[PDB]
Amino acid sequence: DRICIGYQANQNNQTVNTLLEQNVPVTGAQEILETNHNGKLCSLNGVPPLDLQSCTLAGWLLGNPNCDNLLEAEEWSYIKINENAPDDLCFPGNFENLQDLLLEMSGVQNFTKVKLFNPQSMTGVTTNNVDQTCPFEGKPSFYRNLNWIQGNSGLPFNIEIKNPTSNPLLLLWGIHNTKDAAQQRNLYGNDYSYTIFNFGEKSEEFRPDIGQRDEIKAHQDRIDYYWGSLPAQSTLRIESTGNLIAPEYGFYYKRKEGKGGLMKSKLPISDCSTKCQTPLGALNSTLPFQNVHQQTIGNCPKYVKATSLMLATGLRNNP
Amino acid sequence: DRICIGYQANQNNQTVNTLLEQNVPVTGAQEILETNHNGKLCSLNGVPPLDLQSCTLAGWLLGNPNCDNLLEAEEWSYIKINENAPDDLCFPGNFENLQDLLLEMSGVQNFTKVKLFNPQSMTGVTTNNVDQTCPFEGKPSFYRNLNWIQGNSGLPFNIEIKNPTSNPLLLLWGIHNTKDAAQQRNLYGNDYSYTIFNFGEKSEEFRPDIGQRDEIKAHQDRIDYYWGSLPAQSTLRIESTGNLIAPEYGFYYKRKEGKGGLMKSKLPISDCSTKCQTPLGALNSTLPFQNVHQQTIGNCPKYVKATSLMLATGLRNNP
Amino acid sequence: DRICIGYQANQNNQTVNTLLEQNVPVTGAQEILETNHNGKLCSLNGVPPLDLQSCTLAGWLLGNPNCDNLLEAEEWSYIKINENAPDDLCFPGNFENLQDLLLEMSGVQNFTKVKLFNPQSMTGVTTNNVDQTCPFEGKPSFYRNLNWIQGNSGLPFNIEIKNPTSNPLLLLWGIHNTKDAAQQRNLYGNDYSYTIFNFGEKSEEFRPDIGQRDEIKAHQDRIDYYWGSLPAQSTLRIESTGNLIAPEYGFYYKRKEGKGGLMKSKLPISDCSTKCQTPLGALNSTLPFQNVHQQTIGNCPKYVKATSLMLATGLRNNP
Amino acid sequence: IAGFIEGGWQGMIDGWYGYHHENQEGSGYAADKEATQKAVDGITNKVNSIIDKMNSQFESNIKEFNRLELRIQHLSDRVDDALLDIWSYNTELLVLLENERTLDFHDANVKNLFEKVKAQLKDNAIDEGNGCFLLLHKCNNSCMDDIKNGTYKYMDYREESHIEKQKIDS
Amino acid sequence: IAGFIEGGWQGMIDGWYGYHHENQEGSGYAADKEATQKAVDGITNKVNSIIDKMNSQFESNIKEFNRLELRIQHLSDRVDDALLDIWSYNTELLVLLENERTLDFHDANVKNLFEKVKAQLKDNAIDEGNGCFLLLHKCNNSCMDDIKNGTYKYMDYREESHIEKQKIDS
Amino acid sequence: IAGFIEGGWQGMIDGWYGYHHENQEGSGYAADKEATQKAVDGITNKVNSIIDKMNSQFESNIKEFNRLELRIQHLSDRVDDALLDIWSYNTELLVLLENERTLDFHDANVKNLFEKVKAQLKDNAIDEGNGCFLLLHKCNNSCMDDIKNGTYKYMDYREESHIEKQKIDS
Ligand SMILES: *[C@@H]1O[C@H](CO[C@@H]2O[C@@H](C)[C@@H](O)[C@@H](O)[C@@H]2O)[C@@H](O)[C@H](O)[C@H]1NC(C)=O
Ligand SMILES: *[C@@H]1O[C@H](CO[C@@H]2O[C@@H](C)[C@@H](O)[C@@H](O)[C@@H]2O)[C@@H](O)[C@H](O)[C@H]1NC(C)=O
Ligand SMILES: *[C@@H]1O[C@H](CO[C@@H]2O[C@@H](C)[C@@H](O)[C@@H](O)[C@@H]2O)[C@@H](O)[C@H](O)[C@H]1NC(C)=O
Repeated sequence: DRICIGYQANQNNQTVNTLLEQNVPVTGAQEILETNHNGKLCSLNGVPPLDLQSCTLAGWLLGNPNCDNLLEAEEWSYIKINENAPDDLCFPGNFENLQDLLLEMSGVQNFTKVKLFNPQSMTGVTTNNVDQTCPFEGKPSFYRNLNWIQGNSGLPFNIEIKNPTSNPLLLLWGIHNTKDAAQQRNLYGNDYSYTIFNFGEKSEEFRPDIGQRDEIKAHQDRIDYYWGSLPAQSTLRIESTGNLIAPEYGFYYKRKEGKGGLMKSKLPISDCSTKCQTPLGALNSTLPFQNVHQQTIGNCPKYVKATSLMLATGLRNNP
Repeated sequence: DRICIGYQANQNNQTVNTLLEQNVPVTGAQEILETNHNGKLCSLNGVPPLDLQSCTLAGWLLGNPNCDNLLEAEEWSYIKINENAPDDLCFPGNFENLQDLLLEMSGVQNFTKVKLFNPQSMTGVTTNNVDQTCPFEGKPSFYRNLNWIQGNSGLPFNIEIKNPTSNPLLLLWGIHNTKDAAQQRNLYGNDYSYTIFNFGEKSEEFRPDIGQRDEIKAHQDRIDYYWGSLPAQSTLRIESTGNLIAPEYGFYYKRKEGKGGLMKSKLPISDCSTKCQTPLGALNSTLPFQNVHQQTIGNCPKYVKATSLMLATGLRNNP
Repeated sequence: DRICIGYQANQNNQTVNTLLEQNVPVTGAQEILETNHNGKLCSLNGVPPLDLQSCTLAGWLLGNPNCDNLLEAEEWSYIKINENAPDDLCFPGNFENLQDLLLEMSGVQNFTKVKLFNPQSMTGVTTNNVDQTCPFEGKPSFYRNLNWIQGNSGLPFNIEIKNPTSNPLLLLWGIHNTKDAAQQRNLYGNDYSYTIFNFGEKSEEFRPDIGQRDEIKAHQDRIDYYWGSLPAQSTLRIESTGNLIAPEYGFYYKRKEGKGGLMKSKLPISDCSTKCQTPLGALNSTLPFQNVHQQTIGNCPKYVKATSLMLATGLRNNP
Repeated sequence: IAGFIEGGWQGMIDGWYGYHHENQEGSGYAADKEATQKAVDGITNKVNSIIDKMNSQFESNIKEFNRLELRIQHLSDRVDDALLDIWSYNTELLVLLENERTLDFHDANVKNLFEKVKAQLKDNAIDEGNGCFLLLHKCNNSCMDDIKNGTYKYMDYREESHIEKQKIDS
Repeated sequence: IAGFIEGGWQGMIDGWYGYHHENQEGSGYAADKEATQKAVDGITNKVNSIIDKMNSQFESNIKEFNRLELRIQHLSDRVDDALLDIWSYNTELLVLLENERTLDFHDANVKNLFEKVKAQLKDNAIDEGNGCFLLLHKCNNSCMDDIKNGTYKYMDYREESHIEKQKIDS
Repeated sequence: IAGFIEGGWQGMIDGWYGYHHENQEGSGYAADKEATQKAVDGITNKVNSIIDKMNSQFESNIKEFNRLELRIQHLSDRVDDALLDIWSYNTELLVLLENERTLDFHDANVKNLFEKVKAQLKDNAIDEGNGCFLLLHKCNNSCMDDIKNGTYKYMDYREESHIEKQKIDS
């Protein structure tokens, strides 16, 4: 007559590592490292990404005639970035401070186009000037959101824009860099011009950079494209005597602090939702670590270079 | 007749957490997380902060007529920042590179105002010109530390500044941006001017940005404000033919490496001293962690998001 | 008749620290903190550093006449930096964006000088102009890699550079900043000039900054030195009507991602090789921590401020 | 046949720790429910703490278009490596250490069973030293059950046991 | 009445670990000063190491005025989160683990007392298995004191004890 | 003369854990090869894991020429301190904790030897409580060797031992 004290052993084939031994068989264990995605770009806590498809972000905001599609996305949780999107700047030129503009627009909340002035209030000037290089419907046109102003005979003109909101106001405009003095006098009626932005006491004077560039799309002149954000309850006063392509429409917006982001991904947008997103797909992030991708957006398990992390829960499985 | 082996139990109501159990009662334990401030802005290892009260840092250094108060703070361990301080730039304009200037002046050691040249040595020019927009005592004046030079009839003039010290020399100056050519010729006797800073071989050419801004404080012209630091045993040579508001006084200084900082706080300066300072107050930093504030200055416990961290020291308190 | 159970004790004098005790004697232990260098600057995984000796990096790339020595280092794993190297810019001026250029050239793989155009193809202009301030052999000369172009009578001239490679192309050039209008008309035949770089649609217009600086090396004019990298399969078109010191030779290169670096060290280059390099010397980096230097290049043990870290391996040595 | 000293039992399928008994009426395995359940609560607590306590901040990362600004590039790249080294090394060792403890925990738990039983039997049984006890008296099912319930009475079998001891001695 | 197995004693107010004794002259608690003191030195060392070893660098932080430069903003903000995650998670688990060990340390210490006593008494006492010993001989204060000093003499009470054993057997 | 309880032995020079024996033919030390070897494999594993698992990223650092851009300077300087605090504090405590465990490991290993021997001898020997056993029968070299091999036979010395017990009792 005997009685013995013993413990469970089992058919389980999992092994684990410890300080003192390698690959010790156990009756049970738990993976604490997430190692698979879902291969889709998803909305993020139910807020979807911005999908510009064939347009650039700059093209879209300027109001390129080819971007006249996606609906007024009132909000977005991050931006799907396209590296080669055909529809960008129709009139050739430079865009000043794109990277900061992308960071500003990376995740935003209320986003509404707004009119900033009437060109048909203006006197002794021509407005809505047009070019072949930005065509609407076979007919020459221009950016939806900018107004090209000309023919002021070297005389000054003005525009007050206001932001009456408790939220910022995004502005885009351009300076026309003419090909020689001959064209400078033709359009604006002088050899040289100036444009001044007044933000109360602060000021900026833009002058055009005259001279002939390479011919591109039949043009040897260029436009330099600018953006700025105008703060809550705030006014700017612009005076120019030429070369200003003025800001007709802007956008009220609100940025979220832990701000969205920028994703370069081959994958297409999906109906699905997640808390954590990578260029490779989305993650079940209830686990504390992951080895899928270093570049993530959201609430994410930490990235580690392990191939797995088994926590023992059971007992040494020696039958 | 018996003898038993046993252990202490107690009236202590502290509990602690462990890997295997939640809230286990113990006979004694220790908080290792600091969780309270003192609600004051203090000096830091006995070196006090810089308190500009109603002046801006720019206003102060330029020598605004309204800043003519705080004593020559020979040193400071960080800066109390005011967001709306009335006394800033009296003559309207732009300040170039404020954020770097704040970082430079964030914690400094020996700080002495020094004269850089005599205006009354100069010939064929008027000096000490004055304006209503920077008034002394109802009478019009100008910045204490800058000298406005005019009336040179388009002819060049010069200024060597020297730093003979083994420590840096802080410089402030301005360029007058005139409202039109008419005023350009009135003051400086030409259509256009140039000002050149020579630091041995290196050089900088400033030209004014002519044109009319918004009228502010009765002015449609502006000044652009600049700063620079001149290194030990070093010389600059300035030549200008106009539009230079010159640097008359500067400051020798020495920056501390683990440099002070910038504090936005509502609290007022206090007589008290500490090793660690936050916008919420100061910290008894003999503990290794704290949960008061993420933004600290000095020798500080690490910030964690725990509500407390109890180390058990005693025994399981099961009576 | 007895039998006892016991353990080893020993003559070993090492002690170790633990949670519960200080300096407990043990029969054996292991240092896991590396604490000595080899006092030499070494090549890094068999790729040596760049050693410019008496030249500056700028001097070298421009093709200063005094740098005409080191062989075409086809590659290097990092740069030994000299703080006072005499041979830098022979014609006095400014170098624009040095820190980014140093970062770009910090570790590179295939590095071959390449010709970008023929000056003797050009018409109605003089090329290869020369100065005393950049002497070859007592006779006046100019930078090897730049060509100074003059005497165009205010008429425009052109240069296409191509990068036909699948790797970047490094470019250096200069803009001549003339001392007054008199010299402007003498050299280039006009009061004012322009130079335009066209990178497809993108463009840059350089204009010279006229006026007299301090006289240095018999000169009151200056040159501003520029660099740029031209991407794979890419073209720039340059048009200028003056003041361009043009780019005659460039360099194909390939940057390594975990890029080399910049080392300030007093030590001289050595034949030796290592995986981890510091300003103090190289490290046997098979250990996980080191306390030699915070600033390292390569595959390095982590820096900690401990004086040693003894792991116990043996037993409590109580005889 | 043998106890924990020689390994674990395929046969016991209703818990972690328990007994194997041998008598005239037969034999069988029985898990000690109380001691098993206590260990399960604890291990679950450990695992849940290691998982649930990782509640991380909203991050977002940038893979840019940028031989444009560099100094920030390089700083961002150095920071990503630094973080990577930290989490990889620490959490590798964390798993190694925590696993060690878990296994020790189970060993400690099993020995406790043995010690609790041994203390009841004293010299009414012979410690075979392999995790089994040879009883010096006959043991029916109620006897065995008393040991498993911790209610075995030392006095009540003392006399039958002492005779058997002296028989061994002769 | 009962020993460590059933819990700790309200009554013992002069230290961590000790004894409760029962005889004809009376009863009382007595802390084992040497074993208590040794544990206190050690726990203090642990706590002090966890506190004193945090000797941190002079830092300073920036809450700026700045939709001006951004790329650096965003990098600074990502870095603050990263650090926060590191310290929060690691130091949470640190406290959890260190607390576990401390409690094990105290359990190990108490069992050692019991084992040290048991080894002196051998079969002159009966291990009741609840942390108490029933002595098989009469034990005056000097007897009890000898056990607490570790100087109890096995031989000197052997004979009185053996008779009592055989009485149990009858 | 005395066992592990009073400390370790200068004399034993061929391993970590072992025995000291005393009989008529003489005396001597002998390391338990199997138990030593097992512990060595394990400690080597621990040390190697702590060393080999640190496989770090290609880094590089900058000590610049730079009262030029500052905001990045300051950020880079704050980051270097942050990393420094992390590694210094964590790895200090890591060494402290790991050292603690190593020593416990060795203590646990030695007690196991004692427990394994004790379980073979039972009442054929008297636990002196200092890590030595006093045998109640005469023990030649083959007897001693059987204990060290774990093959000592309890039954075969039972009778000689029991007489000696009752002699003690008289
Ligand atoms: C801005 O938007 C917040 C969220 O709006 C809701 O979700 C988005 C995606 C839309 O579907 C919208 O129509 C929903 O109402 C609002 O909570 C908030 O009111 C808005 N704030 C302002 C100032 O417009
Ligand atoms: C600069 O200042 C250092 C500290 O000065 C002392 O403390 C400050 C707050 C003042 O009260 C001052 O009068 C004290 O002497 C000096 O150690 C050092 O001499 C000074 N160095 C130079 C180059 O001026
Ligand atoms: C560039 O260089 C790579 C490495 O080249 C080898 O090592 C260097 C240090 C030289 O000694 C060189 O002559 C050796 O071949 C090559 O693997 C690779 O072919 C090269 N790639 C290109 C595109 O040129």
